[PDB]
Amino acid sequence: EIDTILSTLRMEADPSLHPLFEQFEKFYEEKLWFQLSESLTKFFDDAKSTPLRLRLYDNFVSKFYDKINQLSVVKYLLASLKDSKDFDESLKYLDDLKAQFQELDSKKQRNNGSKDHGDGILLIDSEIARTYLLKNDLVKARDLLDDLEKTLDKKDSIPLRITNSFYSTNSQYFKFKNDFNSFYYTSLLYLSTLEPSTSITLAERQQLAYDLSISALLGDKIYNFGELLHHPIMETIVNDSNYDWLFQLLNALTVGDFDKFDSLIKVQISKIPILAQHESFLRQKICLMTLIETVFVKNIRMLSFEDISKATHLPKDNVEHLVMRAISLGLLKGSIDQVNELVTISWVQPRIISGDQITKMKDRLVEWNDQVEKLGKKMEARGQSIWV
Amino acid sequence: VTLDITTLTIMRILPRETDPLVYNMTSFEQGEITFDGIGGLTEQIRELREVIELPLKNPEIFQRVGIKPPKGVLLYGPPGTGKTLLAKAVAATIGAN
Amino acid sequence: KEEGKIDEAADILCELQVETYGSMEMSEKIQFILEQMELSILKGDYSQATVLSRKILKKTFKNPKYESLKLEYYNLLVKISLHKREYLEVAQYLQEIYQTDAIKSDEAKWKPVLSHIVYFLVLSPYGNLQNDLIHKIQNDNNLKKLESQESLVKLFTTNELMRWPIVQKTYEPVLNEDDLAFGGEANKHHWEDLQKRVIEHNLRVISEYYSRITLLRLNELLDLTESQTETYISDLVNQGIIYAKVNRPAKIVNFEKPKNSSQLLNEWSHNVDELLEHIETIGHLITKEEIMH
Amino acid sequence: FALPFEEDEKNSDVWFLDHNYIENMNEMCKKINAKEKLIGWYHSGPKLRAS
Amino acid sequence: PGRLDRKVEIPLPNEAGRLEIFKIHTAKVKKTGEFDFEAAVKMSDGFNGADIRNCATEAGFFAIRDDRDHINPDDLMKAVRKVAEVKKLEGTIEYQK
Amino acid sequence: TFLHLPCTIEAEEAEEIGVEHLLRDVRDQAAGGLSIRLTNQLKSLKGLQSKLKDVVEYLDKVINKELPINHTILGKLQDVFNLLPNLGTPDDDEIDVENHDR
Ligand SMILES: Nc1ncnc2c1ncn2[C@@H]1O[C@H](COP(=O)(O)OP(=O)(O)O)[C@@H](O)[C@H]1O
Ligand SMILES: [Mg+2]
Repeated sequence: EIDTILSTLRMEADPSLHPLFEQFEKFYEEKLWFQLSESLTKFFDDAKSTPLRLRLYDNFVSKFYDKINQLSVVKYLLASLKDSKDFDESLKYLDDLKAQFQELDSKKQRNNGSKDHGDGILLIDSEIARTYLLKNDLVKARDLLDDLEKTLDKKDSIPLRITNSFYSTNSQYFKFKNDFNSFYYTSLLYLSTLEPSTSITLAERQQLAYDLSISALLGDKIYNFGELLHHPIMETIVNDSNYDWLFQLLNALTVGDFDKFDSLIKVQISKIPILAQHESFLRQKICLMTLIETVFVKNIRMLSFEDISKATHLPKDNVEHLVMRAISLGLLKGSIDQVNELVTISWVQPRIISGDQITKMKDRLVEWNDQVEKLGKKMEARGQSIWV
Repeated sequence: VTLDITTLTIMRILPRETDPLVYNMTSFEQGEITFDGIGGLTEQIRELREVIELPLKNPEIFQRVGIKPPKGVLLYGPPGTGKTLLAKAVAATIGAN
Repeated sequence: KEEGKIDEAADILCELQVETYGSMEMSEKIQFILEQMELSILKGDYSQATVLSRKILKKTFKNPKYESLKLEYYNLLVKISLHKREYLEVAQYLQEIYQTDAIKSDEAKWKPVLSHIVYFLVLSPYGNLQNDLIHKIQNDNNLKKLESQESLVKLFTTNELMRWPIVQKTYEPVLNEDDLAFGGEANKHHWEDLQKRVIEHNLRVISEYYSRITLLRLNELLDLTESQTETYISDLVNQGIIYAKVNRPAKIVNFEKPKNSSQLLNEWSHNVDELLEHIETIGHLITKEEIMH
Repeated sequence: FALPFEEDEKNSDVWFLDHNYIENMNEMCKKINAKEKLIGWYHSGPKLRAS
Repeated sequence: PGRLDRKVEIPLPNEAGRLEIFKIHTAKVKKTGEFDFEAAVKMSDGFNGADIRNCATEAGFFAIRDDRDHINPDDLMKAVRKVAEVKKLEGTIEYQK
Repeated sequence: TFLHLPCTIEAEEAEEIGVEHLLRDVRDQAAGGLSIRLTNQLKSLKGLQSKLKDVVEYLDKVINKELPINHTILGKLQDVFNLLPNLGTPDDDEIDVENHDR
């Protein structure tokens, strides 16, 4: 019955994969499908070049799929149909899988009397949306994704798996469109909803890390460069050639530093043609961030244009243009005076976290803590008719 | 309005109670009657258009001259004339409510 | 119409059949009215033509039956407002065509009308309500299916500085292709009115962003000379779009307002309250992270 | 109104909440005022525990 | 002045105005074919359109006496002689102000 | 995690009468004369003093003990600094004209 299914795939398979097959016979026979759910999940890590896995999953889709969590049917299948680069085939199989879950659920909600099976339907819509994105039918996925969004907001008891599939899919949509800002924030939402459970690979970490860094550089309102640095994802891979510069570019922006930043930018024109037409953008961007850092870090809030001029290595004419661009973008609110030659800022959007920024805030409260304490004695003492 | 008998405070709106008679006629259109469907009062339909129909389409000409656009028509004549029927025929042309 | 007696002939049709009818059909009647309006366009009496439009009701074109005459009704009106260089009115008339289902539904047919709408909204002067109307089109997704139109419009929707010589050079070959807003012969001289709007935009943006500026700086910002700068500000004070004080020896121009003692300390009233508000919120968030973490 | 409740501070993954009592109290409380329905639970403090 | 400014007088339907009024009414009720309208108008001289509506009813009464659901030409002749006496006696040629 | 909702406390006019007269004190929910309003200024300032201290301390314990970072706290407290008044500005000069008037 299953005997043919497992025996054929052995020959096709690498020898080092032979035991796995035999372990699938074994936990069928024990009638213990707890260990089976783990074994299938494991299979695609060791065999992601070969779609031996997809053919294997077919048998188990139609057998246990209420006698195993449905969460686990979505986890092993996703690796198989994502990396399938025949996407007609992907759509067709997923739609038939959805029809089986819609029949099943009506009797089984009262029959088990402990389990749910409506959870599974949402996730299939997410996989269906991903297949459309790769296929390059970006609009078809997005309107599927919007209807799915509605359902999710009206539930509050939904698994942590559901949110993880939905945000991943939404990120891929903004990466096709190349909306840098939109990508950055929705990929941050994937990172949060990450599960210790297998629903990631080793490949995916390194590739989100590349795409995040690139988006960040080219955002129009990002200043979450320090937030990325401190994050695990980008921390571990800096020792490879691709992610070496990529780290040092991200680092030179965080710190406002021009000597390291400009030296990197020369290399990347030749190296990467993506960053050979954003050359103008990246130089305006470092200067823009530094501008907010210099006035703010001081306890005087109003600052002459001259000091900015040597700092952003630009003359006075561009200083005013930098300042104007920020206000437009809704990053600062304030005034420009070329009469008094002053920039007087009065609203700031949140700064990067760093220990030393913390230190400068903590020292700044000290100054005015003294005044409250000394005044609190004067007023108390004074008054002889406080309740007389 | 509707107000408590416990604290004499207006709690909530009471939308105004429609008076049935005038309300029935606002709701549905009383039209059309045809111009050549009325016989012998045919002149008197036209004469109404000059008073009402002209300044309604364009207040714009009356405003050029500066003389006020003219309104107020008293309908009279022995009963059964069908002047209430003519009220409908005038406003049937304009499609007026 | 072939003949020179188009003057004479224009007049015949308009006198007689302007008067009402009591036994003629509306379909037949409208068709002559458009004709009468077209002839009033050809003569150069647009004062005639504006009356003829409203002597047929706007409410007899909102049926599917007179959906064909809806396209015509709004086509002839455009031209009447277009000659009297009144651009606010042209834009609305064209948005009725766009919303017409035949134009909206077909891919090709929507393109010529939508480019017209954009052109006239941008040549309209920036009102209060103007911002909302250009930001409707902005929200449209069929704005996104042209790229000439896309780049052009976004510049003025958003508050941002964009120099007159960059517009003059770049957008001359792009927009002279489409006729009757920049490539007509009567509308060639609407490139002069492109210049007035960009710089007028430039002055409104600058009003927010500066509060005092020298006149010498401002000549670079608009790229206009000293004489031109002072003059174009002074008219804006008469149309009541800004308040500025303009110093005639080429000194300084201040786009800011005379204030009162009271008003300025109202902002301090708010900064102090909001600062305090933060100290209250902060106080219970600290305790929360203290116990739990 | 009070609910029956216990806690053991050794392991806070241990506590006693009565399942009978809530239903019975809700039924009674719908009679006295029409205002009354369960909209949360109070804690007696003194702090916000992660428990 | 400024409330009513124009006065439109409504008179009676004329000798060929009275003619049209018959036509609307006959259609409105049931009939078996009638054509006597050229004579009936002379009999009905000086009638309001209210009394032309009453006459059709009058013929309607005569017919249901012969046990017919459709108005005969013969009834319409009978109807108009009856209405006519009654019209003069309770007669009104009056104008209201 | 748990989102603070601020509180001010309220009662219907049914309950409130019994509260006002049962109370047999000065009340922090009502006030009398000028004398009580001098009290209020001392009490209101004392609350600021204590509350500021908690903020500094929290900043200390983040860089010493090394409790995890919160950009909710640090972000809100970033705003406080730009909202901050300073001295020597034309604004303070407008306060002094009003102090002479009053
Ligand atoms: N011109 C007419 N054409 C057809 N029916 C008419 C005409 N004039 C009068 N009538 C009839 O007389 C009836 C009564 O007229 P109505 O409008 O109620 O009148 P009034 O206010 O003058 O009493 C009408 O409903 C209609 O049947
Ligand atoms: Mg009447």
